[PDB]
Amino acid sequence: LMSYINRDLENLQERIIARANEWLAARLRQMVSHLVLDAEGKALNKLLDESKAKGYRLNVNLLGEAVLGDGEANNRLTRTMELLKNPRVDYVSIKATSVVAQLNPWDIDGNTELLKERLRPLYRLALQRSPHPFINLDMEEYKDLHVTIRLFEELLMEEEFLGLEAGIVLQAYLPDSFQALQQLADFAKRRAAAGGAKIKIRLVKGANLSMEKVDAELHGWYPAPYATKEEVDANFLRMMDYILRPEHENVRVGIASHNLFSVASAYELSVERGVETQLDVEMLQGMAPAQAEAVRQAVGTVILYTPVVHAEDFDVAVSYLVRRLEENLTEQEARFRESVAQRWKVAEDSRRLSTPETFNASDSDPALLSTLEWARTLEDPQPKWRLITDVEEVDKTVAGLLKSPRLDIAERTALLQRAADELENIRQDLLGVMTHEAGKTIAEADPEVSEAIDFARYYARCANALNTPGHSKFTPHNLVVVASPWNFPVAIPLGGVFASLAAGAKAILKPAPEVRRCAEVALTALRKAGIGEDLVQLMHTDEADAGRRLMSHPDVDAIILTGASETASLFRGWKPEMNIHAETSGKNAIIVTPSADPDLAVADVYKSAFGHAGQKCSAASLVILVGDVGRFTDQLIDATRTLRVGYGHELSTTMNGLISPPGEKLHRGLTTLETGESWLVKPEKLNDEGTLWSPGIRDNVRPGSWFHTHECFGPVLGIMHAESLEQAIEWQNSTGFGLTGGIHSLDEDEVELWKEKVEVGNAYINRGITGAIVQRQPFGGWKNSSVGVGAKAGGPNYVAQLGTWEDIESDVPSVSLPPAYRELANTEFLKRAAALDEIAWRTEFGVEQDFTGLRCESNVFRYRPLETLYVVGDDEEQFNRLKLAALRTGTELRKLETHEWFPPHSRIRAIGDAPVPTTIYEWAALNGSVVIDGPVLADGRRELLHFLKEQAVSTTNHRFGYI
Ligand SMILES: Cc1cc2nc3c(=O)[nH]c(=O)nc-3n(C[C@H](O)[C@H](O)[C@H](O)COP(=O)(O)OP(=O)(O)OC[C@H]3O[C@@H](n4cnc5c(N)ncnc54)[C@H](O)[C@@H]3O)c2cc1C
Repeated sequence: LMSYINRDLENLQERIIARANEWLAARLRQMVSHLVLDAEGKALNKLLDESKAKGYRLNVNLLGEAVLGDGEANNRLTRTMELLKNPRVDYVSIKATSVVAQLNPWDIDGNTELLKERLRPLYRLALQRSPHPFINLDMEEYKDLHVTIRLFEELLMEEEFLGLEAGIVLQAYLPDSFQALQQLADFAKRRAAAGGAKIKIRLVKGANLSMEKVDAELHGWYPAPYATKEEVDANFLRMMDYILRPEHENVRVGIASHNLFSVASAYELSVERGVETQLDVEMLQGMAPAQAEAVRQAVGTVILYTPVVHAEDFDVAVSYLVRRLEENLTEQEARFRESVAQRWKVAEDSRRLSTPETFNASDSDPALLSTLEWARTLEDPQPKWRLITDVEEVDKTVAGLLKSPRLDIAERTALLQRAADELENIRQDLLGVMTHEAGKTIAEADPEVSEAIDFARYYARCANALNTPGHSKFTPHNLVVVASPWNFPVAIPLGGVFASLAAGAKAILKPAPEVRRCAEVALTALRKAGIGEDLVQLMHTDEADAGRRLMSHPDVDAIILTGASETASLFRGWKPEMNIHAETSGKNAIIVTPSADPDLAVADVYKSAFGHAGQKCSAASLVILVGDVGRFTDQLIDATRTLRVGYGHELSTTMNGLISPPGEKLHRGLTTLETGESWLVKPEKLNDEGTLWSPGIRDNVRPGSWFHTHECFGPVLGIMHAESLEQAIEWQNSTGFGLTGGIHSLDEDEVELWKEKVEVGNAYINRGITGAIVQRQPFGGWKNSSVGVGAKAGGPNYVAQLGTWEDIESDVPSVSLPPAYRELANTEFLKRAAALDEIAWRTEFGVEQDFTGLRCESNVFRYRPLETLYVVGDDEEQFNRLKLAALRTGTELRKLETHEWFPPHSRIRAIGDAPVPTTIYEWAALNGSVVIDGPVLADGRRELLHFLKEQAVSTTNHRFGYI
């Protein structure tokens, strides 16, 4: 039972509506352009004099270049400090994210200390004048909420500042801002009791709804603001109601609204309750002058928002302002009546306290304080593990796994779903081991735990899709070996294990030696889930006889490998006929054309280059700029110098250390330049061991130079300067790799050309090229980035590789065929393959498929034609079956003999009854090609995969939220 509830608003309702009607009684870029003023020009001082004379005070707010680095952050602060030295200026307002760039959401304690350390000179400037001018802390995003309130309350209780009247914004569209108001109102009572001065809250409804909904939909969270504007109008009245009392004399209030009903309410409440000296009204300078003057005569104090800017930042600042001003009379009086009634009934908990039902597992939310609380208490688990060195133990363990009988699809599905539940329960144990043993930050390790959970649920669904009624039958492998790397030490090992189980096989997990405790901690979830030693076996083999015995073992049906392409050739050399599916790094670029948003491009380039210190198969190693990209390079430099280098287990780290000191390749990338190149930012070695390296940026990296064609797997980004988009696309395509790639451009024709011409498995448009989410962006590369037939992990065809398919007897439905195909189909078998190709093409291969259907991001799964297929053997009928497939995809068939050469990463189809000659297998193992040696299937749903390259195209759909 809450003593703040009352009926004053109900009683004043009609004098309020009369008041609003009374005040209302007495293209766009042109307007905002004439309202932004030079922070140093005379125009501003004239407007301060003229408005002071008319009885107004001005809220001076400094706009400018996006605050991506400490350089520009110092600019906003020092330049705001200069305005507070101007005696005509009464009121400045600034945001935490303008004072600290790249505000790390996981380090609230450190962010607070940094903000206080940086803002004290500014508040001192307000103490050196009497009367003291006013500093307001603005709020835009939900992540600003607790750090800013904490900044406000700690700073204003320091002895130095105890008597300074200062202010802070609450956004009423956040339900939990009602709780923030109550805590701030108590804080003001605690402060007054200590002899301190009042605080002031500026009440706003909220200007960031668009990006707040995007932030939610991307992560699988509820939006932080209310779902409807009625709730916002209601909470605006509730917060006003609560705070405009004599009980809270120490909290002055700025009502910031052009809604005359909202303002008339605060006016009438202040008069009825005798708290007129706590009510200022804050409005937009120049927007509604006739209204604001009516308001002034009633309320007294009216404070006009006045945007100012540094000269160069003018056109930049006008665009920021255009979005804010765009996105934000009897049916007006009725919507107000309703908000008066809902005032006390609207929610007050934070929408982020729980999560909507989504398919993808949702990440940890550092906007919740309960999240930041367990992030402080993470542990350093040290599970025991054993090294396998005896080949006879590999043999004993392998045969023991084969003896367990196959589980049926229901049992596998139940185990996988349980495995995903249990992984979630140890998310914090996984974070503990990943941030110590693997050296990852929380921001990098936490989505990886989500990926590991998603693999279990996704591949569970896929396993059911194997028995879908159709024209072929799947038979799983008995045993798959998963050889995993260290950079993603939970999701990649588990993803291969889950895929094997879903297919019907037993799995051996052999984890990379740097991250053996990661595998052990993850294994405890599988065990809790019911996945015992008869199903999955963890084998820490060496890389000598026992490891080789495991990878070459006659009873291992496939290896899933993530690592160096030299490792894939090594393994296959030991058994060239082996099934191997390998993801093997990439040399990935982001193209930035003059039509790009330079700031969004910089944020995506630097985050893609430097997450996990660049230790990603998908990392952005190259940025290729077309022509002149303006502020891009300066901002990229500022953002890169601002990354905090340190160990992953330190909350303040925003770029972690390396897994071990650089090898030859990476040390070269860090220390030495090639001809004509220069360091825009030169990497520095920051500790004796050589694991902590600051990031670097090479300029003038030329096509075919060493850094263009060698993945260093470290914190090094190279800039190439291209004369045209067409040339930049040539350069992006000639790295030897084809894993990830992105373009930044707001020009639709450039994007369409890029979507068609770029040769990468994972394409991204106007966003980062890392962070692939299961089913949203199925992950896998072309060219040297992949070994095998190559279905994408986290895509619908991956499980189906872990076995073999055969044609079955079935009745084909009636579907029409174009006559060119029927000319080729001169057999029972060939007619059956012609028809099934048509159906598969209609069902799957000819469709661009967005499985997740997000509003803010288009995520497309499509098939691209394989250009050339090599054919080994002689069999006219089967060769005609391949001509049918090639006529439909456009692929070129090339007949291939023994000892005839073929390029690296080729696909070679085996036809006929003869074995494939061994030399072809041996050569394929050296240059990473794949000999497809199963029977030729009539069912194109299976056979056509040999003629297609899977591809994910992910495109941002919104322009700062608008879609
Ligand atoms: C002087 C001044 C200072 C300001 N300072 C800030 C600041 O520091 N931080 C900040 O975030 N904004 C700030 N604002 C903007 C404020 O938050 C509003 O966006 C704006 O003033 C318009 O709202 P309203 O009360 O005029 O009119 P209205 O038409 O009454 O209110 C519009 C508001 O309703 C809300 N809304 C509309 N549709 C929906 C929906 N479908 N679901 C949920 N909510 C919805 C939005 O918050 C929207 O802004 C400031 C505004 C002024 C005038």
